[PDB]
Parts: sequence; structure tokens; C-alpha cells
Amino acid sequence: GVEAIKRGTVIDHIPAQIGFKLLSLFKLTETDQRITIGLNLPSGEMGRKDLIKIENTFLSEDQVDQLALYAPQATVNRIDNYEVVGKSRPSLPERIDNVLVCPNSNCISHAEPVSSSFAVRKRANDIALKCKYCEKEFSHNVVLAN
Amino acid sequence: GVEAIKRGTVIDHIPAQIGFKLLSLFKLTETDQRITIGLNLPSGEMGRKDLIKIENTFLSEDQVDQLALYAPQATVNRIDNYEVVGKSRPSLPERIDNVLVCPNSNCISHAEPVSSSFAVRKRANDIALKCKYCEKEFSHNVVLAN
Amino acid sequence: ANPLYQKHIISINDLSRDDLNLVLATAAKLKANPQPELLKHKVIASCFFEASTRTRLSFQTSMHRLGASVVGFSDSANTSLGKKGETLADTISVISTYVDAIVMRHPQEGAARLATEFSGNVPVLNAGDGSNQHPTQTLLDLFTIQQTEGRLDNLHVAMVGDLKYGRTVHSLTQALAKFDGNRFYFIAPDALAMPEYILDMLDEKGIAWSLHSSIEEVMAEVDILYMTRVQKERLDPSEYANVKAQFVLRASDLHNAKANMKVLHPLPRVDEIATDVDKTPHAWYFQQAGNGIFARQALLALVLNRDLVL
Amino acid sequence: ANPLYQKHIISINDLSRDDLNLVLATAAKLKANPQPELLKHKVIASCFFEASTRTRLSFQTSMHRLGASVVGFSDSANTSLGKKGETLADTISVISTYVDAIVMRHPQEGAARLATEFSGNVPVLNAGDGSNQHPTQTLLDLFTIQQTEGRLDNLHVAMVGDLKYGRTVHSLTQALAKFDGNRFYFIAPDALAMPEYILDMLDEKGIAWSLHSSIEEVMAEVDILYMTRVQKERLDPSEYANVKAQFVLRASDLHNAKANMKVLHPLPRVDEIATDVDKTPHAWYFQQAGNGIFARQALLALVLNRDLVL
Amino acid sequence: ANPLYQKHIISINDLSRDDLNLVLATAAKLKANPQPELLKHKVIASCFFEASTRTRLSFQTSMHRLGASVVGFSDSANTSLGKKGETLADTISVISTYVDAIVMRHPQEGAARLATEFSGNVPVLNAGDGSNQHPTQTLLDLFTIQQTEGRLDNLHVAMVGDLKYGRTVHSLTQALAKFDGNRFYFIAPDALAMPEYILDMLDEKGIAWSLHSSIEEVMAEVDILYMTRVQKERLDPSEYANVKAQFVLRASDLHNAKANMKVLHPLPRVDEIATDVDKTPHAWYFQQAGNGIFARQALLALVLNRDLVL
Amino acid sequence: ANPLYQKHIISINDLSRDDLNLVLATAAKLKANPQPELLKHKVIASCFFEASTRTRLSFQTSMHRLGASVVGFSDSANTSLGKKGETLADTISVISTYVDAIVMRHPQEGAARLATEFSGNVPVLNAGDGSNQHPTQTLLDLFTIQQTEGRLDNLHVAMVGDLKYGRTVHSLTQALAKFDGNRFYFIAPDALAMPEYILDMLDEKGIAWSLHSSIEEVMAEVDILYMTRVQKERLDPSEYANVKAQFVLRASDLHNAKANMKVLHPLPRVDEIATDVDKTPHAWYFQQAGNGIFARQALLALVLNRDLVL
Ligand SMILES: [Zn+2]
Ligand SMILES: [Zn+2]
Repeated sequence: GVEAIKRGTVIDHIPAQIGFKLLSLFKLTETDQRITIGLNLPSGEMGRKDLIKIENTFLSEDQVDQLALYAPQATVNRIDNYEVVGKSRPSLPERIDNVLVCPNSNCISHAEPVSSSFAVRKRANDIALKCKYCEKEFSHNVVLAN
Repeated sequence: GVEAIKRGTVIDHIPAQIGFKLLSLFKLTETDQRITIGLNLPSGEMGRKDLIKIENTFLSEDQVDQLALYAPQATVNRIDNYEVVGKSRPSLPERIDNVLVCPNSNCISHAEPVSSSFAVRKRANDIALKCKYCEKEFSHNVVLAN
Repeated sequence: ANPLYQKHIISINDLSRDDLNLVLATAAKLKANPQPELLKHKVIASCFFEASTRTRLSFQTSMHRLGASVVGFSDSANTSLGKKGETLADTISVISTYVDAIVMRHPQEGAARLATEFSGNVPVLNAGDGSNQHPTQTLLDLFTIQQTEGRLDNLHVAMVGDLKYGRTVHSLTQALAKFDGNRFYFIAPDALAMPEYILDMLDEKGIAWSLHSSIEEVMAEVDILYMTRVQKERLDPSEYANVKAQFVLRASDLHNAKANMKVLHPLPRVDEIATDVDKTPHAWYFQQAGNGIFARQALLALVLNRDLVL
Repeated sequence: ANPLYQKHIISINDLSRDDLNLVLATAAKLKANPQPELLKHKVIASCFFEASTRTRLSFQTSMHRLGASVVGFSDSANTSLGKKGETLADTISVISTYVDAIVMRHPQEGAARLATEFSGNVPVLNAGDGSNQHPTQTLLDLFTIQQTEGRLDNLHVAMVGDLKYGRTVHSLTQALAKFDGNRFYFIAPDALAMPEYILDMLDEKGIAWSLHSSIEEVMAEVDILYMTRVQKERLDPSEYANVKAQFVLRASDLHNAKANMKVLHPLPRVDEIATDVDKTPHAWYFQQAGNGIFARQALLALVLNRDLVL
Repeated sequence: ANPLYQKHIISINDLSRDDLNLVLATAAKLKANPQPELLKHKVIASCFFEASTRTRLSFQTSMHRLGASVVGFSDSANTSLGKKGETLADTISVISTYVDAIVMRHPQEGAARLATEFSGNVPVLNAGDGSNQHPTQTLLDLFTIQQTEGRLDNLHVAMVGDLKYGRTVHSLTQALAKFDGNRFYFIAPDALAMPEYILDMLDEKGIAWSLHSSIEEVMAEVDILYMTRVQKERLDPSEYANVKAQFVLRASDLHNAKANMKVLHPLPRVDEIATDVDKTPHAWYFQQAGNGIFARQALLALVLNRDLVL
Repeated sequence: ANPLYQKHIISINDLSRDDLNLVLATAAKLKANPQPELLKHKVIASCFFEASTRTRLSFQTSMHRLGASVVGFSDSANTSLGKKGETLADTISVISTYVDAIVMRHPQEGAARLATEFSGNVPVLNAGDGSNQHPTQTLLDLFTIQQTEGRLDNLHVAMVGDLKYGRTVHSLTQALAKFDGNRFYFIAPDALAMPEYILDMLDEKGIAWSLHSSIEEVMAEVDILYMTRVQKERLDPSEYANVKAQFVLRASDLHNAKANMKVLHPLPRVDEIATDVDKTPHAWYFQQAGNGIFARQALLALVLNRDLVL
């Protein structure tokens, strides 16, 4: 099945349907290097999971941490020569950039050459994300209805 | 190329970087079945291809033709019992639906709950796409832009 | 003489349940077998001092569908003179001299009641007056509820959206609390809840009501989902966009809905009902806009005709 | 059932020559002996989202001249709501609920075709849609050409002015190239010539055409001089005023014109036809504006009446 | 380099306790002994994309009293900006190719902060960015409190008026929440109450606050009475008037006020402070507008001067 | 007296090769070692009868950096001018009774030149007179080319974009046609091609030019790539988009460009130069706007100063 290549990253244990979000959002397709994706993989250990293998590619630390918001319980696995040489799990990053959208219609991020940037704060029952620009704090549930 | 699934579609010899563009655009990923995807493969011709295996779904004569503006030389092999029970090549449609966007900025399509649609005509060299609504005709290089 | 003959239709509070019922009966009759020359030779004035293209065209189609002539205007601008000097009083005192009935939308609460005092014997009908009344809307709404539910008594009606400022939700509650056994669910953003007096009338008659936070709490109990448009501009854009995971209706949420539940909306519906909702059977707001004809035709037939033979 | 019965009149490309001919026949019949109560009891909506007083009054006179009621509006402003939220789709979905037919002018190419998808069974008729189609104008134009020339086949038609942007000249060419033996002369300022696709349809069917530089080259061959208004503002004022010794028509230039040549113009004609042209017999553009009635009456009689008895 | 040298003053959040003290102490010295040539040969863009004549005239009078030249504009109506493609990022990239500091007012939240990514090394001071910030107004208010009470710590501050949308009351609560032992009384109608995240922030840093119904309740222990404008249009006309007696100050109310108590109000004052309060020692809203000059000069001296040695 | 002393800068046609060199050499010295008191005690009318905030702010920042005072207006909207009789000749005859130099932008071709018959001895600099001239923009462009290529002679200059209406590309072709051995590539869609009288003028003085379809064709030998704005509205929406791939620069296109190549564009830039081109060494449109200051100061120093001895 899909589980190891010579070198690269195996992103394992993504819940169903997030695998394509991650591909899109993190532009992981835009590399002409061997990616194998398997969606709706069985895995009784999940019920249904998704796995992406990017061959000869290593996700620098923070890249891993951005996945915290979407497939939070996924294991990034380093294979830097024929097997699992480093395991990693997503931690919430302190800032999430480029990928989110400001809920505030009257935020200026919307009409301009400006990457979104949000401050992360896991507080109480969720995570609050404060916009760089309009300084307004929203629940990630609002921000991710998107 | 790689190995087989339990009866479904194999779309092979898709131009590299068209692969994902089809997964997203025709929305092939919202299935409960194992979709296995290989990106930027050798083991098929013209260097690196893309490859998609949708398990159990079999794409209609129609959907097969819809790949034609992106994938025209792809092969929509039809699998039963790990062998190609049938082989389809994308032929050009006569109506491409809701995958394209009318370049006409004053075309009403834009602001409304209508799906886009275009009459397709001529073959390979210049493929003129005619908007259903404003009836203005464009070259496919212009329609296939933004 | 019919009960409503030559009566001024100005407020819903003013109409008794008996009169609501006569209006709804007539309307169910005209729909079915319409007499198209009943108001032949009448000249009705469509005086929209505030413009509303839908209403003005529903009312005017009605006048026509019964064989009536129409003279009238539209502001949200200055028509002529009436900007200075022309007091609504002087303007009606001259228009009573011309026509048989006055339909009128005006941007100030109480403009139809003032008009009455100058219309002489000409009946005036309220097509909306500021933030006060819109009887004609509540009538077509009752007709659609009656026509889908088979009754106006013992219903479970969820009212959602701008409950504080929606002219209509205020009136629909007054009309439906003139019938027995009804239960109301009020789902509204905190800052836009049901004003205290609606709720106090509701507790004197002792009608069953409860506030809620999202449609999905009562999805499966609701007979009627009446939705109003949460107006984006009376709110901060970061506050409008932040309410929960919204109170906007998507077909998905209808998944646990009764087979007979209908979703209603005065319209415009910009975003508070999504397109897939339109395809589901529970979709009933365009059908509703069409029942405006028979309701308003009913109204014009009784006010202008002594006895209705149909 | 007549061929066009309950058909949407949206594009000229959509009508076959057989249908063009049925429209023109009926119209020649109604002119002569008009049945004025044929559409009695119909309520037609005149929905001008873009305003055009002439068209709106030609179409509305037609509805009236056949015994029809009319409800409707005019923008080039905001009517009410429909500025935000009201999608044309929601607006038609509510207007299908009221009326029998929808006549509509809208400033966006394809607005009448979208409307179709929400008009239910109500037929919609295109009174102009952006820079795309205006069928009703081409019909009244064919009727005037037929009525003056006795035919629509084997004519020498000179098309002059803004050939690139004139909505009408594009359509008249499509309609006339559905008949045999026609020859076209295209006289236009360099920067405003006939777009390549008109000319390419013309060469597949192999219809005879040629470009020219001034009316006086074909004065004596032309059966029909169709003139469009060169819009001053889409041009530099020093460029508009510098073209040759102009392509504007003066009676003098008519001196070598055939006895049967007619000069046509949609109107406004501000300067491109001079006042003395008005007195000459070749003047036919006001007569043309009047044939708009019978053409549009034809249209409404067939779309709304199963079989025409006249 | 002084701390504020060449920094962009975008939000109060970005200013520390020490930065607030350094701006207020400088305003104190300039009020004292002015420097009319300190910014000579500097050119400042006064870019008011949203018009605000009151704030503009204070900022430009401050720019002039330090010797600088001013160029700029006040759109809202129109000059030629923010239209037909031309983005804000590109405007700032052109403007900071001529000026030494950009002062700007914009209708959208976040605009000043974006300007900052484009000015490069020219400072951007925010004169108002939508419902977000306004640091310069909070700085003149803090300077008025410091000037009149002698301290910014251990104060009794009542915020009276629209506290939900009050951009001013929010920022001054944050600014003042940096100093110690401040205690707050909030007196607002419920529709307009002080939002929860300001309240959360208060609790968290152990600062005390309390809601009160009437100004009467807390007059005796108040040090600073900061009033805000209720914009009538944030309520129905009906709703507005009905608060059983209101949130309007009259000089009768102040009879029990502390000798040092000052009434502050950001202006325009329309109805919440009665005329009779002006001739009271406590009225301090115009003297506050006056110190706008000082707080505004301080900032421009410190941002444009590596060392101010006064 | 220096050559330009007290002359009216109305057109590039009126400036000689030597005058262009004398203005550009002066701008070079002021960029170097500025003169902030050189125009002290002079008052300049910045009269923008047509609004143009971008040009106004550059001209007024230039007036300020030489020490002069500025009075003026920006109509287009309205101030109180050019209305109810009051002619331009009379306005200039009043204004030149107070000011030392008149800078003006007007919507009509020839206005600056007429002002000149009325100012008497006050100089009139033209900031834009309709589709006619704009000398000050051509002077900052020439200064940007001289600054970056080291010369104004023996250059490879591509003009890309609307070349028919491009007031800028016309003037710079004339200015540059005064220096030697310049060679031109014109890349424009045919609807917008470089007018024949510029082309005639080119041929006549033995200067070489060539039309090319795509920017690809000539990237390798280009020195200055001057882009222009296509105003979408000079074409149909349909026409606009359809140029098989377009006239828009992206940084991919520049991969084969000469080490010294600079992309110039008069701004607003909307769509013809993609964002990614900004972070390329070649992008020079904002640094060009920056030199607007210098070219503009040079002129005002030379026109108002009998001898500039720098
Ligand atoms: Zn934001
Ligand atoms: Zn289209």
C-alpha cells in the first residue's frame, strides 16, 4: 500500500476529506516530485483515513504545525533513507498565515495584496484567531465556515 | 503505473500538473471509495504523467469526454477483476458545463445561481467556447485563464 | 354588506379573527374561480411614497386581475411638490376627490391612519408604514400557512432572524396569537430578540413560547420556519459575520424536518436561505409571493364590493 | 398550436426563417384588422431594469392595443431591494408567480436567458440585453423592409455607422442572412467596422458582401440604407469630428438614390440623418417606429395565444 | 534614538505603559514651551480617505505649529482615490516617495496597518481606521485625565453612552487598563452594552468594574465622567427616547460631584450633555479637544526626531 | 536669464532638445543637493479644474520642497468654478493678480495655452490639458530613462498597451524623437494602435520602429519597456479579454531581459503588470513616480529663477 519511499515525508492518519484540503491549502501538488495520495483508506484504527507521501521532501517543523488546525491528529513521518526515521505530530502554531480568511467583511485584507495572518490562542473551549489587520478576534468555527 | 483496485476507473496518462486540477475541478474526491492518486509518475509515457484510480465508480461516456480540454490523451480504462474490461480515450464534448468561467465581465452568469455552460467547436488548434448566456464566443486560451 | 365593506385596512391589531377568516376564505375562492371584472370601472390609486417594486407590482397585478384601473407613483425621490408644502393630509384631500381606493406605502409610522381622516369616504389600505404595520403581508402569510397546514390553530411556528426589527414577525405573531393552541420558537441573534411587548401579549393570553439559539434545536418540531433578513448594515460587519456558525438555512439542516414543514420568507432573501433549500419541497417562499395576489384581491373585493358572490 | 406559442423570445439566432415569417405575417394581419381584446385578462409585466422610454412605450402600447393589463418598472436607478440581495433569479421566481408574460430590458448580456430558468411556465421576451440581443427591434425592422420592398430575399442592403457596436446591425445581418440572394455593403469608420464573426458567418453561407467608405459609393444600388448612431463618447472628439466629410446623411446625397430606397434608423438620430432627409420620400424611420407596434403585437399574440384567428 | 522614533502609531495595543507616559510627558513640555521650527522642511501627508474635518484640522494645526508643510486630501465625497482598480497598497507606495510621515483616516478596519507594509520607512500615524483604532484620540484623552487629575492611576472612571460601538471607550479602557487600580462604572442601555471581550480583559488583570443604571448612582465617587454619543440610528426612534428619563447629563446631576470631577466627551455632542453643563467647572470636553494639539504634536515630534532634547 | 526663465511650459513640442537636457540636468542637481528655501516667499496656484490627486500631490510636494506656499483647488466634483457664465479667461485674469506661477489641470484641449494669453507675466505650467499634452509627465519619464540607462540616445524602447489614446506614449515618442538613433517597438492590439501621424513623424526623421504582436518577440533587446493602461471601457468586456493570452507583464516574461532593462508605467496600474514583477530589479514604475518630484522642481526653479547657480 502507500507507507514508504526512499526519502521524504509520509503524512499519515489524516481524517477523511481533509486530505484534499491539505493538498490545496498547503499547495503540496506544486512540486514535480513523486506524491502518492490515498483517500478513504480503510485503517480500522480510524474508520477511514487519508495518507499523502511526498517523496524526497521534508516538512520543516512549522509546516507540520499549521496542520494542527485541520487534521490535528496526523503523524508526519520522516523517511530519510529507507524507513521511519522521525515521527512528528501537529502542535497549534502561534500564527496561521496565508491560508485563512478574515470574517470581517470590512477588513481591509479583502481587497488588497495582503496575506492573511492570524494570532492563535487556544482558549477555554476552542481557539480564538485574531486578525493582523482588523485586530478583531473570531472563533475558529466562524473563520473556518470560510 | 503501479498495481490494481477492486473494480473501478483508472485514468492514466494525464499531463503532469493536470492531475490535481481534474481532482478538484471535476470534484472527483467526494467519494467514499478508495481513490489512489499518483502524482508526477514515470512508468508511463512522455516522462511524468499523473494517474488517478477511482475505485467502484465508473465514469460515464460523458464525464470521460469532459476531461478532453485538460487531459485529451488520457486513457479512461475500465476495470473489473483487476483487468481492463474496457478502454475509453477522451473525445471532445459539445457542451462543457460549470467548470469554465465566462471572460465576459458583463455576462450575467457571474452573479447568479446558474451553472456556466459553453458550446464547444472546431478541434485541437482553436476551440471556440460560446457562452450560453451572453452568446459571446471566446477562444479556449482566454476562457481557460481566470 | 360584508364585514369589511368600505373599511380602512390599516393595522392587523384592528382586524378581529373573524375578519381574518373572511379575508382568507374569499381569497381561497378567487384563486379557484376568479371574477376578473368585479372591480371594472374602479380607479384605484397606487401611492407609493416609499417604493417597493415587488409590493407595488403584487397590488397592481391584483387590481388588474379584478378588472381595475390604476393611477399612482413612486418616490424614494421627490415626486413633485410633495417634498415641501404638501402635507400628506392635503395630498389625500385632493386624491379622495379622484379615486375609489388608495393603496399606500409610506416611510412614516402612522401615515395610513392620518390619511383616513382626509380620505373622506375613500378607503385607504396600508402597504407598509414605517416600522409600524404591513397587514397585507401578514394576510398573504396566513393564507400560505393555512393553505399548507390546513389550519391556523395549534401550530408550532419558529420565527428566525431579525426578530427585533422585522415589521412582519411582529405582525405575524399578533395575528397567529388571535388563534388557539399555537407555540412559538424564537431564534434570534442576542442583540435582535423579540421585543418585550410581543412576549408580554403572549403571556397574558398564555400562549406557549420559548427562545432558542439555532434552527436545529426545533428543526423536527416546526411546522412553519418564518425567516427574516438579518440586515447586515444595522450591525458591525465583524459582528454580523460572527454569529455562531450562522442562523442561515441550508438544505442539510432540513434533513430532520417534518414532511409538512414549510420555510417562509417575505423576501429579499439574499443569504439567509441557500439555493439548495430552493429545490427541496420545504421551499415555499416563491409560492408565498404568489399568494399575495389572492390575498390582496380578497382585500380589494371585500373593501370595494358590498357582498361577494362566488 | 402556433409554432411560437408559449416560446421564450430571447435571441434572433434562435428563431428560424419560418418563425420570422409567421411573425411578419401575423403582424401584417393585425395592422389591417386588429383584434383589440385578444389578450383581455392577461397581466403582462414590463420589467425595464434598464430604461428605454421609446421601447417601453412601444411594447406597452402593444399590450394595450390587444387588451392587456400591465404592471412593471424602470431603473437606471434602484427600484427597491434589487440592488443588493435580489438576484434576477429571485426576482423572476417571484414575478412568474404573478403574471402571464415578462417583457424585459436589462443591462447585462444574457439576463433574459437566465430569467427563463426561473420564469416557470411564464414566457419572457427580450427587450434588449446588454450588447447581446434585441429580437423585437430586428422584427420591426424586417417588417418595414418587407413592407417597403415587398420581400426579404435578393436585396442590396447598406449598413452604415457604428457597425462594431450597434446591437442592431449585428442582429439585422443574422436575420437577413437566413434569406437568399442578399448583398451587403458595410460603410463604417475604420475603428468601428463589422466584427469578424458577422463576416465569417457571411462567408460560410457565401453571401455577397463588401466594405465601402461612404454612402455615395452605393447610393444608387441600395434598396435599404440602415443607419446607426456613431456614439460621440466612445471616440476622441477630435476623431469623431474628423472622419472624411462625414458619413452623415443629407438629402443631397439621396439625389442618385433609387425611387424605392428607404432610409432606416432605430433612433435616436441626432445628427446622422439631417432634417431635409426627413421630407424626402426615402425617409422611413418614423414609419418604422410605428411598425414596432404590429411587430410586437404579433409577438405577444402568438406567444400568448394558441392559434391566431384573423 | 527615542523609543517612538520612526515607529508607526497604529494601535493603543502596540503602545506600552512607558510609551504612553513618554508621549504624555512630551505633550506636557510642548504645551509649556513650544518648538515652531522643530519639523521645518518636513512635508506630511494628511490623507483623509474618510473625511473628518474635526480630526483633520487638529492634526494639520499640530503639523503646522511644529513648522511642517502639509499636503493631502479628504475623500468620502471624492477626490480621485480608491476607485477603478487603484488599490491602497499602490497609493501608499507612491505617496511615501514624497512625504516624511503619512497621517491617514480610512473607512476600513486594518488600513493603517496595511499602509505600513508599503510605506517602507516613512511612518504611518493612524487618524482612524474604521471601527478598529484611533490611538491619537485615546492619547489626547489620557493627556486630559492626566492634566486634570494629576494621575492616570487609582482612578474612578464612568463610561456613559453607546459602549458597544464606542471605538473611543474601548481603547481608553485598554490604555487605562495598563495603569493601576483604576475602577470602572459602565452606564449604557442594554442594546449598547460594553462588549464581553473588554470585560474579560478587565477581569483577567484583576481590575474592578460595575454596571449601573443611572448616572445618579455613581456621581459622588467619580473622577472622570466620559460621555459618548448615542447615534439615534442604532435604535428605532421609538427605542431611543424610551429609557424612562435617559442618559443625558444636565447640570442638576452634577450637584453632588467631586470637586475635581471632569466630564469628557469626544464630540460631536448633540444631545447627551445639556447646554447648562458648559458653564459648570467640570465641563471639560472643549479643553480636551484643545489638548488634541498637544498629544498630536508630541507624537509627530517623537516619530520624526531621533532625540527630542527639550 | 536661463532659457526657461519665465516661460510657460505648455507642450513638449515647444521644448527643444537643449531645453529637455537643461531641465533633466537640473533635476539631477536637485536630487543631489536640494534647495529648500529657493522659492521661499513665492505663492503658486495649484488649480486642478480636473481632479488628479496623484499629479497634484507630486506637484504640490515639489512646490513645498523648494520653500513655496500653495493655494488652489480640485474641481471635477465642484468647488465653484467654470460654471454660470464665468469663463476660464476671466479666472486666469483674476488669479494671476495674486500668484507667481499657475499650475493647472483642465478637461479641455488647449486650456493651458489659452491661460497663457491671460496670465500676462505669470508663468502657466501644464499639469494636463485633456487629450493634448502633459509635458511634466514626459519630463519625469525622460529623467527616469536618463537616470537608468545613462543616455537618452541610441535606445531600444517598446511602448506596450493602449497606444491610440495614450497621451503619454505620444509625447514621449516626440521627446525621444529629438535624440538620436532611438528604435521603437509598438505592441498594441489593433483597435488601439499607434496613430499614423506619430508614425509619419517617425519616418520622416529617419527613426526606426516596428510593430510586434507579443512582448516575447522583443524582450531581449529592450532597454525601456514602457507600459500603458488599457482602459477596459475602450472595448467591449468581451473584446477586452480576448487577445489569446493578452498584453500583461508577469515576471516569467522578463526572464530573458537585458540586465539594464526597466519597466516604466505612468500609473494607475491595475492589471497589466502582475504583482510578481514588483520584486524584480527591473520594475521601475514607483521609482519613476518618485523622480516626478525632481523633474517638477527643476521646472519651477528654472521658470521662477533668472539664474540658478548651483
Ligand atoms: Zn481582518
Ligand atoms: Zn457569458
